[PDB]
Amino acid sequence: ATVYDVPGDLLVERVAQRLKEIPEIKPPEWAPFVKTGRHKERLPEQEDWWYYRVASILRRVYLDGPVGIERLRTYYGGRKNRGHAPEKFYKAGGSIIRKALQQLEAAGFVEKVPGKGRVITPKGRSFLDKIATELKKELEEIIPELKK
Amino acid sequence: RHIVRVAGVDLDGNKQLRWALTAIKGIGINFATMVCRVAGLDPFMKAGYLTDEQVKKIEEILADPVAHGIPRWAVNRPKDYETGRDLHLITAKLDMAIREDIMRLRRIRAYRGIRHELGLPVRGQRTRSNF
Amino acid sequence: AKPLNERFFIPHEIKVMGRWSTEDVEVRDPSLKPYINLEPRLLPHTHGRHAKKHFGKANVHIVERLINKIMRSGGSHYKVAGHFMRREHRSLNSKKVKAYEVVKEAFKIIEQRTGKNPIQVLVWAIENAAPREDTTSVMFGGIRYHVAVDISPMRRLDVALRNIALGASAKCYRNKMSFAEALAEEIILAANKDPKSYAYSKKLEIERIAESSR
Amino acid sequence: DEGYPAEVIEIIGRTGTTGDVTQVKVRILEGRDKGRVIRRNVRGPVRIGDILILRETEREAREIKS
Amino acid sequence: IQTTGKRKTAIARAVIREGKGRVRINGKPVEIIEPEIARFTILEPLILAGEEIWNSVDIDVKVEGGGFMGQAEAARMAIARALVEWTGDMSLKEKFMKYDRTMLVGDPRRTEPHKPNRSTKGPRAKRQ
Amino acid sequence: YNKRKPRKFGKGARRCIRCGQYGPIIRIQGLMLCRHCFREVAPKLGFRKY
Amino acid sequence: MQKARIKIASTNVRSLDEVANQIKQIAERTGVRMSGPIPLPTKRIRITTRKSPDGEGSATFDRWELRVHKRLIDIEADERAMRQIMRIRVPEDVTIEIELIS
RNA sequence: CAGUCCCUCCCGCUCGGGAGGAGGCACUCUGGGGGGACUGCCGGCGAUAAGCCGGAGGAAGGGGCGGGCGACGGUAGGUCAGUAUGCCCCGAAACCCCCGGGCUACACGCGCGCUACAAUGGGCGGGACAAUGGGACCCGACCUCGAAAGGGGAAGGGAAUCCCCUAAACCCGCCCUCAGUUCGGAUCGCGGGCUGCAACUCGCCCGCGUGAAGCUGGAAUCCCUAGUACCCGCGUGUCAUCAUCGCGC
Repeated sequence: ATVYDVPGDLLVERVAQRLKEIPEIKPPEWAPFVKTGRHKERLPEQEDWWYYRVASILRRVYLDGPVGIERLRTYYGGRKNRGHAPEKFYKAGGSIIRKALQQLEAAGFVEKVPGKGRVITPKGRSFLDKIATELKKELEEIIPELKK
Repeated sequence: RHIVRVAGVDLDGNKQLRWALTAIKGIGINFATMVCRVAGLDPFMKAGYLTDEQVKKIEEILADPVAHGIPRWAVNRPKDYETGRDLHLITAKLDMAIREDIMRLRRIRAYRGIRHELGLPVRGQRTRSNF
Repeated sequence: AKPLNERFFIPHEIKVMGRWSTEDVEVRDPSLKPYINLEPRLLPHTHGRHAKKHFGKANVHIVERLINKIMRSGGSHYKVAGHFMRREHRSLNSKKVKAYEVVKEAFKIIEQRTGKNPIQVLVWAIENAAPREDTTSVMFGGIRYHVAVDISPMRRLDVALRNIALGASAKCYRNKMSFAEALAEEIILAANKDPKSYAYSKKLEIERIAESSR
Repeated sequence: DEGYPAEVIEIIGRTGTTGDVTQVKVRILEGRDKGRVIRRNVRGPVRIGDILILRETEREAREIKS
Repeated sequence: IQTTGKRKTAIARAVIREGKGRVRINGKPVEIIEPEIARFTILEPLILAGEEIWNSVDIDVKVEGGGFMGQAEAARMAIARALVEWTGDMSLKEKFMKYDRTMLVGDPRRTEPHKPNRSTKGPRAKRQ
Repeated sequence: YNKRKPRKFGKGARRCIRCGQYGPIIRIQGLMLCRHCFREVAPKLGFRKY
Repeated sequence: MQKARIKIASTNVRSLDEVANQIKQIAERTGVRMSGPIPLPTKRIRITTRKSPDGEGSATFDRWELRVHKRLIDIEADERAMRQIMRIRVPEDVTIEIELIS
């Protein structure tokens, strides 16, 4: 099976807890002191926030193929207050996901296609779809209908 | 501990630490949770179980923020006018510093001080039908 | 997420929302039997041309109408006991999924408090909230005077549903108590002719006044 | 709730101040005056066969004039 | 067998064939689509069809344009056309037009253009 | 010393070709023309009402 | 294997139509293959301006529209075929741009 | 992967599931021509006319829907401060150029807008979704760095072919649980970033501290009738920046 056959909300958590094992990915010293986006007003509640972000980023590499810095910044961008003026849509910060991309590439799960972004290695593909097949084999028991 | 005194100002133990620190003027929620993380504690735990060692850690963090990992830019008054260092103003240390700034603006006869003396907006807001 | 896909698949045998097939529900009042829709539907959201017909509201399902009434409660002329009832914060309008979820939870709350089909409780509440008299000005030579008037059954349905929604929205307003709880409680009070249902109370008020203006 | 349902058999025509009110003819299907024809008033849209509820059978609307 | 269905600006292309019974929207299962209200309308039509034909064919539909709910409407629209084309059975067609006329008809509603004097608020929204 | 300062920006930068106004100069792919002027010349452009 | 891409822009649909008729009737006379004429999405330019010359009065606006039609024709590399395209009489309103691609 | 033999890759229970190249026009999309809807047919009303109502079928019915085009005349309405323009004034001034300030200044009355007065909420991750347009002293992917404002390079594109580009509203799993406050951000200081020669008067943004009133608002009164009203965002003119601005999606 593939990632497409499972909900993303549970899969991102599974991927985060799995990648927490490999030490290639690590929040830098400035990580706990920066909120997850310019569009965000308050700091993340949890401290696992770093490892979800990578777990999100890698997921899109499975879906959107070669995607660079700015489009990813756009996807994570969100709605923010502007005083008396109404809310507006803004873009997430750059380095937060940039260093995540470098960590993912150094881990060997992804590779770079210059001028186009970064794509996912067959190792990363096999890892993600193994997690997905684990999740689907699980989910077929609680939900029989997924066997079809 | 229904009452927990930190650096001269009381906090209620019912409130979470990230919310308890906000009772300190000169410390906000973004600072509250960030010092919660610096202390290594859960942001949401009850301040009623704040043993005094955590209080000493909090005040010593406030003594020097940069030495405890707090970035130079999370402080309220970075690059202090009198020493060129980044320190997090708080309580009277915030109050008299802003008063010094007001005196600075007044003694220079600048527009900002002119408005500060008259109770007018420093940044050129239009008051034809407002204020 | 197991409750989600559960509720997705359980009404596979043609059921309202997720549960409570409507064969059990019975319309006691003879007037609203030919005007309340009880057809078997999975999802009660047609988007159809019910507005674009003279009596397109006959074919709209009852729960769909309830969601529609919930849709539009904040900010208007009415000030119940001096309250600008207004939904500044995430108003239900243009957001049918939120009202769908809220009425889902209200159905569950009605069910477990009553231990029976919430839909029949809604039917009883509407039947017991429906007014029977109103007034209107009629003139002759310019001298107005109020005259007692009977109401068409569909208008009775409309006003009863809107009054129930009014009571729910007012109850939840400015308060700790959430909206679905307010709605379920209003339905429950209305089902048994309790005078603290805003719907049932206002029904009593309108049935008065016309009582003396005959 | 001692109401008296009755069935709309004919619409006389619009009446009342705004014309919103409709003058109708209704047959009493039950009660002490079973089968009686009554001229009555209605608020809200009406059709041929609506089961109008009556608080009383005593009230009969004044004849409309043109 | 191919089938098309338009809605608002959502357009759905569906292909159906003999198969297990799997139904895939944009390559994602019909059962794990996050909007539950949209999932209900997506799964409305085939319920009347019966589980035999549900499990006798496999259907894959790709949608684009409009919102999620417009996409669901288009998916269901194309689904009914495709399935009644496969069966060619009048009785099910009768069942559909009994439950809903748009199953084989479609909703031609489209947005009216906004007009001046507060163009943002809509064609019929004016000042005080 | 009596020459106007060249202005690359600001309202003084642009100028209606026909009537010589500094007011609303529309630049849909660069007409350099006043709003009042455009009305009298649009049909001559081949523009059409619909 | 070499082909010529030709793009014709015209504000007049009919001035485009007879020129397309000319280039297409060239094809079968020349006995050279011709892919059918591809009509690109017609480009609409919209301009809106208030009617009032001064500020007084209600708000009324005029919306002028320019529809320019674009069409593509792709033909083989036949010297006799392409020798007869520069002899085509083209109206002033129409414009022709030809690239020779492999 | 319309179907697609052919080749490659990932998973797996080897059945099957998914992605890329060839591939042909299926189908979408697009633009040229034509048909279809004409009271067309049936029933009633209408004097048997005009016409109206009802019914069927049909994507679409009773001017199909939405628009453009808006006379004879008046409003000594406004526009000569855009153009042309009679009379009259100045004509080294009332002509021209430049600098600086002002065109914002302020106890308020007042029209029209945005936000707030929070459970609906606030915060953390993930899931599905547009088109208007616009792009060459330009759109700029993409690479690198800075938490960011942004900085260095640069593919493609003068336009179905490159980019603006993602939707948001919504839901999923979780924490805060009703208070002028875990709402609200005005106001105030520091540092940093951006356009312009320069942005105190007189721009915007990034982080910290700061937290204002307001907890639904009397008289009065506006708007709307189906993709309509409400909610939500995006493009576009002015523009180097600057909108709660205007038009459109």
